[PDB]
Amino acid sequence: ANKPMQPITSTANKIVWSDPTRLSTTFSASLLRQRVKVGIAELNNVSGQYVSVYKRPAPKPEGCADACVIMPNENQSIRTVISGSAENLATLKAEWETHKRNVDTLFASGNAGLGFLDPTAAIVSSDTT
Amino acid sequence: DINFYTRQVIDPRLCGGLAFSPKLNLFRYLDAMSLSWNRSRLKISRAT
Repeated sequence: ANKPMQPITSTANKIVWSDPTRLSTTFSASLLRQRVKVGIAELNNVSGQYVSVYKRPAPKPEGCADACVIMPNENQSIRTVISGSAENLATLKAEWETHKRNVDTLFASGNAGLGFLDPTAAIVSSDTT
Repeated sequence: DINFYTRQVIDPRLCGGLAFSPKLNLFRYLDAMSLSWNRSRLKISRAT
């Protein structure tokens, strides 16, 4: 398990959690509901905004440990935005699951985090045969 | 012939309870989450 957070700023379209032990870490969720019109069909769209932040002092120089190394604290933010029609949520999920695996094979297992891009990386679409 | 009047307390040590005691159903109630306004107090204190 891990440390759960409690919401500290709740709103109809704004909920923010933060760790009581480390208040720097946050997770924010914003939903924007809007009605969009397409051909002979009124559509109810929602945009899911998700921001995860972890404040962290990154590298320990080589391999020592000591008091007088309190290096600057930097930030690690991962923002995810999801948009789509409300009733297509059933298929909206699956491609989100596809989006998971799709970036997994590129960043989690690949070196995309370093800065490198792999043209021959295996990429798949939501639909299946 | 006897005719007199008296008034007596309800000896609240023994009697006087037997009621709802409105302490309960309110003490078990939000007293914790209402106290949890420490979140808002910390928020305002940070910018104070």
